[PDB]
Amino acid sequence: WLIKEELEEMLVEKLSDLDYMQFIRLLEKLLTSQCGAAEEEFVQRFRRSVTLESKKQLIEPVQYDE
Amino acid sequence: KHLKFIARTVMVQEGNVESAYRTLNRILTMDGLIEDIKHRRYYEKPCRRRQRESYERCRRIYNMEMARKINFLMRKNRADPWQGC
Repeated sequence: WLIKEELEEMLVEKLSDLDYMQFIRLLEKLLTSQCGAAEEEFVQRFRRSVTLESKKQLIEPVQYDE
Repeated sequence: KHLKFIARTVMVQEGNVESAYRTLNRILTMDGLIEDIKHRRYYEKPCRRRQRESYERCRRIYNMEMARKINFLMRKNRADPWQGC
């Protein structure tokens, strides 16, 4: 879910933490139902992408001597 | 002058002395004997006794009314039907 600052930037309106909580609760309730394509697009309008960086260690290349 | 082992007596069930004593204490508490003994340890002057009785009666009235209101409104603790509006 987008943070309160992102929602304020989208709406061009000052918001409160409780207003953001109500909006996010309503969006989650929207997701929980048998939503259609348009109802999913509306949600994806607010959903943001998070880069899940893998904690897997980088493997050094295998070099060869003389 | 009365017979014995009739008043304030509770029979123990299968050696469950803990539950028997709990039942005896509950009986004494509900009948008010415990509070009576505690208040009779030291003499309570009649003005102090009247003040305590007035305070306890007002407390009983307030507590009963608050409990009635809580029970009356408890049905309204259900989920919000108009969420988002």
